Amino acid sequence: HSLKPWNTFGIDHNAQHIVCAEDEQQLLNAWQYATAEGQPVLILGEGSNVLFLEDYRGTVIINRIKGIEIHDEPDAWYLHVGAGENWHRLVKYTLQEGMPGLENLALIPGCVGSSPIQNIGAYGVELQRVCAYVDSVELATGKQVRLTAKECRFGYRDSIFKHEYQDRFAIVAVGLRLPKEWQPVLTYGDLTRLDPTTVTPQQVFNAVCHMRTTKLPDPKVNGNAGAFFKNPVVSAETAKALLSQFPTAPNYPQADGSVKLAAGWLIDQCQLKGMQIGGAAVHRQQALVLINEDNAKSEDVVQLAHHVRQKVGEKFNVWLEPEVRFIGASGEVSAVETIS
Ligand SMILES: Cc1cc2nc3c(=O)[nH]c(=O)nc-3n(C[C@H](O)[C@H](O)[C@H](O)COP(=O)(O)OP(=O)(O)OC[C@H]3O[C@@H](n4cnc5c(N)ncnc54)[C@H](O)[C@@H]3O)c2cc1C
Ligand SMILES: C=C(O[C@H]1[C@H](O)[C@@H](CO)O[C@H](OP(=O)(O)OP(=O)(O)OC[C@H]2O[C@@H](n3ccc(=O)[nH]c3=O)[C@H](O)[C@@H]2O)[C@@H]1NC(C)=O)C(=O)O
Repeated sequence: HSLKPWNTFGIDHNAQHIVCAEDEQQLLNAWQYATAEGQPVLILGEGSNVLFLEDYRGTVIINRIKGIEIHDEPDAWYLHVGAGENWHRLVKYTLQEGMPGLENLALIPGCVGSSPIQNIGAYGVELQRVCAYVDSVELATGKQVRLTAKECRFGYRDSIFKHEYQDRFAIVAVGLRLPKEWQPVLTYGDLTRLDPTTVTPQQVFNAVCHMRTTKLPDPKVNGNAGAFFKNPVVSAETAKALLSQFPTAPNYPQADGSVKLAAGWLIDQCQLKGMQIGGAAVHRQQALVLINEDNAKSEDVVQLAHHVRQKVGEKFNVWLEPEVRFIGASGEVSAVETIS
């Protein structure tokens, strides 16, 4: 009954049934069975990006469809990875096997199947860079479907799976394309200290993990769902006004003039690091992460997020949007709405 083991935040709520699908038929069957009994279905990888708000009235299917195949192309390696594959383990594997290209995405929690959903990205790379396609099963018809990376409509923490294809499809495999001619991505932060000519894939991996281990909490210590909020993109005008009043604010100008701000900085500037509500707190090494400090209840997390958002809104007139998927009793609910 308990969802606690299934979400990295460690939120304790119940689901009517929790089922581990080792293969597609199992997943599809679990889905058919649950929906036939009129209940909603939720597919999870490692539950590292979800916040259960209350007991879930349906079935939660843990996607454990594993296996990896490697197709050889002159120019690149094509990986067809089961949705249930652990992402970080895949990264180490590819590096181990001499197929670099995933190093900047090292240590990001979750299953490979969930990687396209919010276009996992860090240290200058997003999954859209290496994603060839995504294969899913249309739950209603058992119709397997493939979407090219372009058809996935990848965006900043966004993809078609958060829209048109949410619920209708269960991702069962992800196709990655890793160029045989490796080109390191050293544009982000401390990676700029590395030399393109000398650096090896493992060296990037270590640099990336070093920054990650110093800033981000390990869920096995304190449950968390990573960055709780998306870095907001504001109008050039809002960005101008804000930077004039807060010059040192980290910002990332978009091609169209809008500017992305670092939500973590904004939260931090509100002296929020360490703030806690109930068993939940703002992580002190990366203010963007809300953690399960001491048997946090979901309401503690919701209230804390509300507080953080309000404070940042009142100081900078920038309104943060959660990056974590809020799961209500019958399915996903609006996160912003929940924390408003
Ligand atoms: C410590 C920590 C650090 C993080 N760092 C980063 C980072 O640097 N960059 C980044 O981009 N993200 C980061 N995240 C977020 C997280 O790693 C991603 O959102 C990841 O893709 C979630 O994988 P998951 O398998 O745990 O998905 P889950 O949390 O299990 O599910 C996420 C959502 O996708 C759905 N879904 C999950 N699997 C499937 C499937 N097979 N078919 C259909 N829907 C599915 C779920 O129903 C839900 O809506 C971090 C999280 C944590 C805890
Ligand atoms: C952890 C996640 O993703 C992470 C990802 O690992 C890192 C690195 O690429 O970039 C995002 O954080 P981020 O924008 O805060 O990256 P950071 O480099 O840590 O910091 C950006 C700026 O904010 C500042 N910053 C950040 C947090 C803080 O508490 N204080 C602060 O001042 C930094 O010093 C920096 O100058 C992700 N988030 C989003 C929401 O886009 C996640 O999605 O769960």
